[PDB]
Amino acid sequence: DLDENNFTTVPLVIDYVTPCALCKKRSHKHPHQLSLENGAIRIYKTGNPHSCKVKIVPLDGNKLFNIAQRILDTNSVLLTERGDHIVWINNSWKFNSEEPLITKL
Amino acid sequence: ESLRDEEAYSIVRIFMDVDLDACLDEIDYLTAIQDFIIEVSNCVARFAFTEC
Ligand SMILES: [Zn+2]
Repeated sequence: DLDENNFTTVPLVIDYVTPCALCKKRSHKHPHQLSLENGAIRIYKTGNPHSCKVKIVPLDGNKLFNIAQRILDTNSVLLTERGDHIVWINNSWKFNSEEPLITKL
Repeated sequence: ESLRDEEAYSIVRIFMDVDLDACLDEIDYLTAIQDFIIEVSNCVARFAFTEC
């Protein structure tokens, strides 16, 4: 239901089968709320805020860090027990201590 | 409140005084107090570990 312009406007209603990870309560009184401020999405409770805690989620950018995370999410680079990095290139798991292959990957 | 004796009952609790000449709303107050608690507890614990 949330899109680019309603994300700070509509409360968020959840199914309280499990306790809230923030307030340790079985079922909350009111739906939670989202807010945007200086590049961080803040989620809190509505009604009596002191009933629950507040959570901050940061989003800043860093194209290069995002690229690194996306590359890491494909499980193409792995670290072994001995400490060498193995990469998945051209249908093979390759490692080479003297010639690094992360840049090739 | 004060201390009647500084030679035997020097034992006290950890306490702080904060006064900010401004008004904050509920959400900013809550995030600020969370961060304050974390920072101050870490600083005091590090001092205790490294000196006491
Ligand atoms: Zn909660």
